[PDB]
Amino acid sequence: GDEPEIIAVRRGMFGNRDTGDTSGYGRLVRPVALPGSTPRPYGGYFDAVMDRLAEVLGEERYAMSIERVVVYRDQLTIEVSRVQLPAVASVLRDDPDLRFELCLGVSGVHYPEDTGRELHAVYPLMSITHNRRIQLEVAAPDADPHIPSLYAVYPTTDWHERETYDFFGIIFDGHPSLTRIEMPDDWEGHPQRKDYPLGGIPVEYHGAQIPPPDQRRSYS
Amino acid sequence: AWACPADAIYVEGADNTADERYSPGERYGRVYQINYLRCIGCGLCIEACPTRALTMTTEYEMADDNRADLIWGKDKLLAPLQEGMQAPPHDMAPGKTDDDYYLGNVTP
Amino acid sequence: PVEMVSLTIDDHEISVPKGTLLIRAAELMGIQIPRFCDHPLLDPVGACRQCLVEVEGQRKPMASCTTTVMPDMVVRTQFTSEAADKAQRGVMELLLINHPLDCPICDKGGECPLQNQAMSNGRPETRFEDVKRTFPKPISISSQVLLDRERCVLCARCTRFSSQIAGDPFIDLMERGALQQVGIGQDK
Amino acid sequence: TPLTPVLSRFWDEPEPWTLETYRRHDGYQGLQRALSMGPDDVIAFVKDSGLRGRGGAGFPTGTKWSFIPQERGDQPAGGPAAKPHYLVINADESEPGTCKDIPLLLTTPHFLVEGAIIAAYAIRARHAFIYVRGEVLPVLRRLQAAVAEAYAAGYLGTDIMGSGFDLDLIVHAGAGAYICGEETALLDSLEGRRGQPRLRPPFPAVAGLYACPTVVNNVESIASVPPIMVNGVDWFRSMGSEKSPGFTLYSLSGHVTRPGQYEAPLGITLRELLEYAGGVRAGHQLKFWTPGGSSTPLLTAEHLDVPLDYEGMASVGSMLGTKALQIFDETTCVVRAVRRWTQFYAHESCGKCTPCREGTYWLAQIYARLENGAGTEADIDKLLDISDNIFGKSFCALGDGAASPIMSSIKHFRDEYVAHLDGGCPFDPHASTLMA
Amino acid sequence: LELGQRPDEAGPPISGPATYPDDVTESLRADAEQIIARYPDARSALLPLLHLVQAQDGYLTPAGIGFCAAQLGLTEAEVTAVATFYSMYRRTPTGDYLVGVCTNTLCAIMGGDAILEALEDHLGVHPGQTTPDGRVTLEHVECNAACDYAPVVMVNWEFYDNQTPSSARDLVDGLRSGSPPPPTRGSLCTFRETARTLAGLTDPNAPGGAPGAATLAGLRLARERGMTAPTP
Ligand SMILES: Cc1cc2nc3c(=O)[nH]c(=O)nc-3n(C[C@H](O)[C@H](O)[C@H](O)COP(=O)(O)O)c2cc1C
Ligand code: SF4
Ligand code: SF4
Ligand code: SF4
Ligand code: SF4
Ligand code: FES
Ligand code: FES
Ligand SMILES: [Zn+2]
Repeated sequence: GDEPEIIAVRRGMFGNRDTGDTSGYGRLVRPVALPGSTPRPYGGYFDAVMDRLAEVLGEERYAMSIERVVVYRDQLTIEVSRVQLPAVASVLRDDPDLRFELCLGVSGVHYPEDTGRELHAVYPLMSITHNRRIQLEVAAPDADPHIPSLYAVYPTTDWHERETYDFFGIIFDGHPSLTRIEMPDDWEGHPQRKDYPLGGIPVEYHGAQIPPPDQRRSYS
Repeated sequence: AWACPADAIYVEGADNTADERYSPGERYGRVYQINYLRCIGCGLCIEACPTRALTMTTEYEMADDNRADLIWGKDKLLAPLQEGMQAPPHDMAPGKTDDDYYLGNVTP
Repeated sequence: PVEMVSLTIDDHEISVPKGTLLIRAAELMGIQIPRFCDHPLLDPVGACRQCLVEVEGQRKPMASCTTTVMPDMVVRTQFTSEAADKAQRGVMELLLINHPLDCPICDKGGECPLQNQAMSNGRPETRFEDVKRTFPKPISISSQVLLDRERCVLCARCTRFSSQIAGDPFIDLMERGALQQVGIGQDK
Repeated sequence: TPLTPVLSRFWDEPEPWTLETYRRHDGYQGLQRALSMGPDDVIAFVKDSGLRGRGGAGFPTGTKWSFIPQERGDQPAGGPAAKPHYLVINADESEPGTCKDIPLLLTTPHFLVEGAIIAAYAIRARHAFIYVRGEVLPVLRRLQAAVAEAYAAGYLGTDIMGSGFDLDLIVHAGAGAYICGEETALLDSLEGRRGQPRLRPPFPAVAGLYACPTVVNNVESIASVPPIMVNGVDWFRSMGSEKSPGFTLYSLSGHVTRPGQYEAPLGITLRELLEYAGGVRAGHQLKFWTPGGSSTPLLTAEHLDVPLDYEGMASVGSMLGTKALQIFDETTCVVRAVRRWTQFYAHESCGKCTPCREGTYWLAQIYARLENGAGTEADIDKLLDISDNIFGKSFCALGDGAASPIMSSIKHFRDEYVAHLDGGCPFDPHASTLMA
Repeated sequence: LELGQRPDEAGPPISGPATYPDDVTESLRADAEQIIARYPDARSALLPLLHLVQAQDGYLTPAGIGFCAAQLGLTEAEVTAVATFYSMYRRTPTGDYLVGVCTNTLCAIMGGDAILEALEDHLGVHPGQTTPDGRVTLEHVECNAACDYAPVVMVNWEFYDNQTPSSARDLVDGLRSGSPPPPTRGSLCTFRETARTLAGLTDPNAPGGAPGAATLAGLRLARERGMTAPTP
């Protein structure tokens, strides 16, 4: 794809998920789109980093692996295609010009409205040698939440792949042991998924109680 | 209560009927409870309050053996009645209105 | 077959059924034009003047809530026209000068289109150092409905509903000028 | 240019309003000429006449009449019948300064009656209405008497002069509302509703009175018709410019000796009119003036010799309006005059708009603070920005008319506005009271 | 309950008698049928009807609003909305003579403000109020299309041109004490009679209405200088 990545479609003015407190304002339809591919002249060293990545990777392989490049707020995010993640990770880590020796972790985020790409894993990579920073974004469907584990390339991803599996169910296949790290192994569900309820209890008060914030109204 | 991140405040408003007025304007806080077992002392409540009705004193001693006893109602939270103050159920100051109270033009 | 007309809002082209109002087209496209008197289910009235947008070939800003789409119209809202933004913000200012400082006690607080649209399309601080219009509040127009005329923006949505949708015009815009106010007849 | 008494011609006679006197001066001959012509022929005759709206819009009346959709020889089916056509004469004259309609109706109402009959025949309107403001009760009585005389004389009703044309003319006495003088507010008041302007489109030409095709014309515009039906088109075109031909009433009022109604060709400069009037009040000079009513931008001595026609006033940046020509001399405080006009507009706004309603309220308060000495340097910039936010944004032209005095007075007298900031109005009001 | 506007609000809300007696309603029904007969749409008669009832009483009352609503099949709310919109529909007991000093910019600064102040000090009555005698109701009116006739003053909508504070004081004294001075450019009659006239139920033939000096000024100048129309 080439259009910006719509993650949610909000209907109605005032950011109201429900029908609307006032009649007549619920007809606005605004898709919430995360930024799409950036025009080629990336700012700063991002342009050099992508030039080197496209040089080390073959043109065919580069096209197959890099789904998108997003330069947002002077930060570079390579939407990498799944499956190819280990290859590009190895290239980034090992290549002298890229040399992103320090992978800082793996963060899971869930986009239940993003069809075919509900689960995203974010790999913040830093190159101390060149003092550079990038992020890799890998998308997996909710129905097939598998992603190639970067354990061979970045051992630090262990306990980050485990944590993101625990909180989102992303199956980092190839991981030495993808067991729950935060939740009990007996736990049911993956808490940080949006569909997973907050699980709070009403706050008690003399003569009343306040339900958890997830049950009550909101205007996100 | 809106701004409290811990839902530690429960407030319910009621009309300031002329027969029984507790605050200037047409609304007052009839029921006001702070669940101090949920309060985190963040202070967002006092930042939120548009009337300076809610402040945070330097008093801190608080503890009890019962969960319920730490749900402090309006009676415990209200500041003590000082000299020159009358009982809340009374009409506004003569020749004054809500705007005068908020502008600070009211005296005992 | 429904006839599709096409037009550009801001700089994005879109095709909508003929007879569509500019505000509706903007809604479908995702542009949030501030509006008070507009209502999709009420016949447009163009009263509040909040929904003004710049349309090429027109000296005046046009109320998008009353403007029918045209097959080659070029429309630029406050997002892409300084004139439209200035007009909308001036209208919001004029809308707020007489408004009461009642948000803490107003029932509509937190769910008030005026609050949200003043945040999104209004100035940050007042210039109105003068005296505000005032009415006795709240007066009862029925056993169920209280009316606080000071907060009224005279959008006529209540009256327009009670006339068009429900054939019960027992409330109407009384008086004239700054004194205009929704009201029941005398006691009926 | 010289004065051209045409409508004013009969005045100074004994009882000029009577139908006898009107007939004594070719009265209703123009109506006979019209009825000898075809309706579309009458419309074309008026279009060639170049007559333009005298109510302030300045729109060509001939084209306005032509916009009415008559069945021009085409009868696709016998039903549904075409909606009735209505001719509404805007006898409302409430714009400040404008006092031309009322003297005309009071003295020679049969001019307007004949013009209305001719116009109704032109647009084939079976019913016509004279909407006259209620605050001119003498004019109401005169107009009702004239209509009754026309009915008795056979000029109204059915088969006018055996021509087969039928017309019933109703004199509607509107209540007090300046805004009702505006199209679609005149119609709303006629329909027994609040006199608030309608949303356009649809226009009155297709969705006017009772949601039927309608024509709204100022009494001056209509009354000028009989003078041109006789004397031909070329006679009318012989006066004024090519783009603004004809004669018009100018309501010299204010600090001018011998104020009154001067009937002169369009384009006569204010200098000539003042010379005819004897100039400004003796011992004083021209400080400012309104070419049209208060709705039009103020003008000063610099424009004293600009032709009083639509083109010239547009060139100066003002509008010809209703030829109110309000005059004010040194003794007047522009801030005071503009404050009173702003108070008038606030009192006259129907309230539908947010711009007009709220902005006029705010401007009235600001001007009250200026005159009282509570003003501030920021008040002038406010006034300007508020007027900008009113002008062009309001629903009808009343908002623009309210803004116009403020903007023009600021542009011409920012010095006086600043001077008011010291301690309020420095001018002594008594100096401007005509020594009353 | 206490529905609707509070009685003490600005621009006094419609108030007074709630209903008319049977005879009053019968006479009003006759007059209203006569009025409605002359319009293609019944509601078009609402403004005259409001005048008609405002003639029955001295001002608009809930009784009159109800009568008009019943006649035109409207709700009292619609009739009230129409009524409160127009200024001539006074909302308080109006004296036999409505003296309105035109205080618009022109007439104001040309004397009108002075006239109004003088009348307020002479009668004591503030604008919009009525004299204790109930004969004069002082008010300030916007431009009345008599600008050339400076400091114009209306008496039941009859012109009094070129007034001055002394002249206006004399006029109001005459109105209050009896014999009313004749209008400069009209024929004076009681407020109720003018209200009936506005409804169109009064004989139009009335005396007065002479052109006056200002209306003639242009024609007189044309005579003096021989200026005339170009002729065919
Ligand atoms: C606020 C306002 C008030 C008006 N008042 C009058 C009026 O009193 N008399 C009049 O003839 N036109 C008045 N007009 C102009 C009307 O729109 C009029 O119907 C239109 O200009 C056509 O006039 P015409 O016959 O000269 O072409 C007013 C316009 C506005 C915006
Ligand atoms: S300090 Fe106040 S705002 Fe913060 S959690 Fe406690 S009650 Fe809520
Ligand atoms: S209606 Fe007025 S007072 Fe109430 S929430 Fe909205 S802006 Fe605040
Ligand atoms: S009361 Fe009626 S006119 Fe006023 S804001 Fe509410 S809906 Fe609009
Ligand atoms: S601009 Fe003024 S007079 Fe015209 S519709 Fe708006 S509020 Fe009414
Ligand atoms: S919403 Fe369009 S003018 Fe009010
Ligand atoms: S200003 Fe008084 S009649 Fe016009
Ligand atoms: Zn001054």
